[PDB]
Amino acid sequence: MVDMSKVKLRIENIVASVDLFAQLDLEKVLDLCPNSKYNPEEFPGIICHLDDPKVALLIFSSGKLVVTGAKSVQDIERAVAKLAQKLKSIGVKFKRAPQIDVQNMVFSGDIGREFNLDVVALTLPNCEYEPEQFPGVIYRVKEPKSVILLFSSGKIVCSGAKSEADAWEAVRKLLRELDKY
Amino acid sequence: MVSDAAERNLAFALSELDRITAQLKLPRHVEEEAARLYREAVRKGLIRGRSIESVMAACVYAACRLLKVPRTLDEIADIARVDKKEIGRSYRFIARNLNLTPKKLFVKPTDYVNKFADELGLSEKVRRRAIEILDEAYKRGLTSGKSPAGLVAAALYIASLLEGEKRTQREVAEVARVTEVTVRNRYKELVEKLKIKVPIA
DNA sequence: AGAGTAAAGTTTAAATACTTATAT
DNA sequence: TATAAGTATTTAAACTTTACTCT
Repeated sequence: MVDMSKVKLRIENIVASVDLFAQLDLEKVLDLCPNSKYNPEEFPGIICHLDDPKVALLIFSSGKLVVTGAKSVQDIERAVAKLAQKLKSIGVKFKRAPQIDVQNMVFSGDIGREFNLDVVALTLPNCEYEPEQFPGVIYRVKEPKSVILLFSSGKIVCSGAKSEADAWEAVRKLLRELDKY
Repeated sequence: MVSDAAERNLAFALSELDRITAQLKLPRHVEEEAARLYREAVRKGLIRGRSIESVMAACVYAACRLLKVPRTLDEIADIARVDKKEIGRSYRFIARNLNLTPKKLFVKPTDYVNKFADELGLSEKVRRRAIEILDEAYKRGLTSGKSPAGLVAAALYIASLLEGEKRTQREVAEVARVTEVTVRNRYKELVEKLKIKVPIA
């Protein structure tokens, strides 16, 4: 019943963990990535920034990676590709084809109307609202497990879902609760 | 070993609570509530991961918010052994977990108006006009998302000008514990959206 | 005094891995 | 030990702080 005709979402960041299935000597790898930063002291992996797909990659000696910054699973598949490429190009052999897992997505969106957060926080379950520390209401959804930040302007940020289909389930739940009275 | 490690850690936490309440001159009922929350956090295993200093400082702030004692987080941070960032994380964390909801923790702007106005030596005429401006800003939808203390500071500032008992943006900022820029940002916004006329500054 | 500003900091989630403090 | 949290990376929302400049 709650008119949701104005609610919309935009993907903003996709995070995936990748298993290349092959040990790696991070010092020998530092070259394969121009724009790179390494300090085992602070962080155990290589911080690499691809230019084509505008993604950041984290490479670990264990052969596993993290790809963040992506706007599509496609951009991630491509990033895992360029890297796998450059790897064989220095003597690396893979026991299997790369295993890619989307671990988290972040969406921004708009509900299309404004809210008085003090009133919303009075009845919205599973929420926090602490304007002395952060401006939005923090709404925690058990399933699909995610978090939605709701601002007075009606804009929202949804994090933790593993797909847009799931994020929309989270938003639909929020919309339904915002409708009780 | 006639006292468990739990007992010794609780004694240390209670000494820290005693040090904070003496320093902030907090009433017995507040200190007692902070101690009760702390023991609940312990019972639920909420200390694992953060410092006892962090958690006790958050329990004192949570106790002030539950009992409507208008202290600012910064007063606590000033004497706590940890930073605002860390006390803020422990505080949101134990509030979430002890079921301290936004409703239970809510403290009306009016209570801060009186507290800050006391420290500023402002009259009941000013308090009244400020409470009046805050009520109007709330009706117009300008309050959500903003630091509540920031709004109180700016409404006191505006009202002190309007009632002839002027205080400086820096003065109100210092007692509300936000920056002058914040007071300034809320001041401008309140003045033009509520069409408020001001003598000078 | 105070107008004003740009950039940085604050929050949410996740996987990687390597450290440090502590519960039991 | 098995637990958590911190270190690093991304990303939007919108708010405050920082660090000044210019009146």
